[PDB]
Amino acid sequence: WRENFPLCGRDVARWFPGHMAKGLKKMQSSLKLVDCIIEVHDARIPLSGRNPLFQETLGLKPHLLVLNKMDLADLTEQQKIMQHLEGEGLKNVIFTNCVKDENVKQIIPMVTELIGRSHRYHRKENLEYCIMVIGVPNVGKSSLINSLRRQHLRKGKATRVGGEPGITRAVMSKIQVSERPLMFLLDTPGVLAPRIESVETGLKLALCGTVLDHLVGEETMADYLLYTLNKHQRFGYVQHYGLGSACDNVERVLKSVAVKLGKTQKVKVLTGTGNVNIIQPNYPAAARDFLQTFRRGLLGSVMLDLDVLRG
RNA sequence: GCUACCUAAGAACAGCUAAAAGAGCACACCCGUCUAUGUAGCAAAAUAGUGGGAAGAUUUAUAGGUAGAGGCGACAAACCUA
RNA sequence: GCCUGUUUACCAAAAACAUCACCUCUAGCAUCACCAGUAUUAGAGGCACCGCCUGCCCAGUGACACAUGUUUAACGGCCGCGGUACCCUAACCGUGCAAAGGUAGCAUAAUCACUUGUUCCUUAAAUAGGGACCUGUAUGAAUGGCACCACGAGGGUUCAGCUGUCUCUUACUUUUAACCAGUGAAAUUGACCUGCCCGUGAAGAGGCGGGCAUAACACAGCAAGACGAGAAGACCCUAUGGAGCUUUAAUUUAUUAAUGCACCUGCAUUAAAAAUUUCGGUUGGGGCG
RNA sequence: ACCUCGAUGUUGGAUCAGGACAUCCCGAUGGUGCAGCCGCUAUUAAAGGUUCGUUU
Ligand SMILES: *P(=O)(O)OC[C@H]1O[C@H](n2cnc3c(=O)[nH]c(N)nc32)[C@@H](OC)[C@@H]1OP(=O)(O)OC[C@H]1O[C@@H](n2ccc(=O)[nH]c2=O)[C@H](O)[C@@H]1O
Ligand SMILES: Nc1nc2c(ncn2[C@@H]2O[C@@H](COP(=O)(O)OP(=O)(O)CP(=O)(O)O)[C@@H](O)[C@@H]2O)c(=O)[nH]1
Ligand SMILES: Nc1nc2c(ncn2[C@@H]2O[C@H](COP(=O)(O)OP(=O)(O)CP(=O)(O)O)[C@@H](O)[C@@H]2O)c(=O)[nH]1
Ligand SMILES: [Mg+2]
Ligand SMILES: [Mg+2]
Ligand SMILES: [Mg+2]
Ligand SMILES: [Mg+2]
Ligand SMILES: [Mg+2]
Repeated sequence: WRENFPLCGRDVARWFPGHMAKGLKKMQSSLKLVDCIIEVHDARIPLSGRNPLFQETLGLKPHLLVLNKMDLADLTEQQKIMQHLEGEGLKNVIFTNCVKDENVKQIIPMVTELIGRSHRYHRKENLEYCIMVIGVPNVGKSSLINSLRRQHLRKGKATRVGGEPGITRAVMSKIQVSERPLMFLLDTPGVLAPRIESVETGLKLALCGTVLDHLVGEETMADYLLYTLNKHQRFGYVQHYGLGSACDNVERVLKSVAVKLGKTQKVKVLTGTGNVNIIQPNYPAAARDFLQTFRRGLLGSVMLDLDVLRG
């Protein structure tokens, strides 16, 4: 740990493919079949960047927030997470975990009276509550369909689940979720943003895996773990990957893990005499494997919002 | 007499790494992933390269068996003389 | 998707089918499959190796009720210190002192008498109970979901190299080519002495109208037109034209399987297997009359 | 529902582009709330030109 991040004109990365451009006009074509809107985010990013569009555009149905990924999260400061959301205007938040289905039972109260607290306009006679989940990629929207299908319908899996952003393609059909009070979920492709706030807020959202690692950079994401595992005093990468004691240079930490994993690469280096090939430790493969252990949870439960928690 | 499966009694499977592996590399063999040529063609489905398997749920010679309201089928509602 | 395998000979090799393992169903048995077998077997299937946990459709009173824990109980070694002994070897006395203790009530698995159920009489409404008696009151289950260790001519993504893929093509060689010689097809083809522009027209003209152009013929290229050639468009519709398949469509039960007034045979009932025949007209995309 | 169901093949792309001008640039002018620079608009002009990538 030396100081903060020298971004030095890093510039925001931007990924807006045909998923979110086409999805938005198929999401906005279907607000007559929606009784509630579910916001699903990472618990690593509750406050800093949620979404530019989704907050103020969608106001007709009331909001409920589902901050998923609570197993890789420390909630000693749960009291003030509510504080920044209460001051925003966001009232109810349900933190969920989706391997033991922890606190996933508790939402099934908290949707039923919420539609009852408000008006329904057209669907005054319908007993079937068709509700919609929307959000940025890779946060827990498709697993929320399958966890809620598991513990209430006791039926099974209805949506493809496996960790890489963008392998669900478009707006699919309805999915039965429960028999006790009836409720249908609509699955959406993850609309992230046309523009992503600032540069620092861009990397906080890019770190959880919601964007491909190519447009941002594997070693660019690699140094930002060293910002958040050394300045937070959460030195939790030194019992799995303990190199000598602890380091803050991205050059040194990608060195020693490549020895421990046995990584080799053959790179055309460009010296002044000509093009020669030198065998090097595989710095992208070291930047890959250092990022996967972060997402598995074998590096420590971290908050990414300590920079905005200061004050 | 093709083909699908079966019966009878037969045959084939180098070298290499490993040891009793429906193991790995790889011939002979079997199959046909991709490309190109070919499209009245060499061929009513082939050639050249690249590929999958190649001691096994393998491949194959010979003789027999099941026949159409049927046979046979590791279901492609495939195959039963184009 | 577990894997090796398997499949549409001739447009699909796959994520499909198969696969151990697991689960459900049927069968207590001989001489022609199963099988010269016998429930750890055989058949019919489902799912896909192994791995992980979710509680249960015995209705009552009251008592049985476990360590673990709680209901709650005494005394002394090494050594330290103050003294009395005294060349010394070092002693003696008076003390301080850790752990060590597990009677025994009690939420609390062990298993059962009791309006409690059967049956039968009064009302001839159930007056609302009298009885007669007693039901070893059969082990209290057993099904869904998750899950990457390898593997893959599977579907995506990526690091690095690499190379005419590309920027931007070039050179050469062979085949082809063109020409000379020999042999010699095929689709195609109303007749054509077969131009361009604008207009026209069955709505896109070589042929019609008004202009324009125009000696005649070979050879090599080109692919804009001849709605170019090949195959009575696979999409849409029609036919009281077919066929495959499925049923809770109609008509049937001869046929097999059961019983009826040992098998056979003759008439009935309930099923299984099927057989035969059709699927009006008017809006078809409807946001589902 | 007019031509074609005795076959008029389906978007973009590659290649080659022919044309219109209702002009995006270059050229020539009128007006400006046109100081200069940038512009805005109109007239005139089709000779020439109109890039390379990321994303299924
Ligand atoms: P990649 O090379 O990006 O894929 C190319 C795509 O071509 C498609 N396509 C061919 N012909 C089409 C057509 O007549 N009409 C459409 N709408 N698309 C056509 C196309 O879609 C089928 C391809 O990409 P994908 O299949 O991956 O889907 C993206 C596709 O979605 C459409 N879209 C995106 C965003 C938005 O705001 N509106 C849209 O309509 C685009 O067509 C886009 O290509
Ligand atoms: N180590 C670990 N992994 C988890 C945990 N929970 C979820 N995962 C992982 O994340 C899951 C993937 O989530 P998924 O909904 O498929 O994300 P996605 O990549 O955006 C897929 P799609 O594009 O279809 O929406 C699984 O791959 C895997 O179980 C956890 O508690 N621990
Ligand atoms: N560690 C952990 N991760 C979880 C848990 N639950 C959900 N996740 C994660 O949530 C992520 C999935 O988000 P996802 O539902 O796929 O977002 P999406 O919008 O559908 C992606 P797309 O853009 O394609 O639409 C995954 O990285 C992973 O499953 C959990 O209990 N633990
Ligand atoms: Mg099938
Ligand atoms: Mg009639
Ligand atoms: Mg009608
Ligand atoms: Mg037609
Ligand atoms: Mg014709």
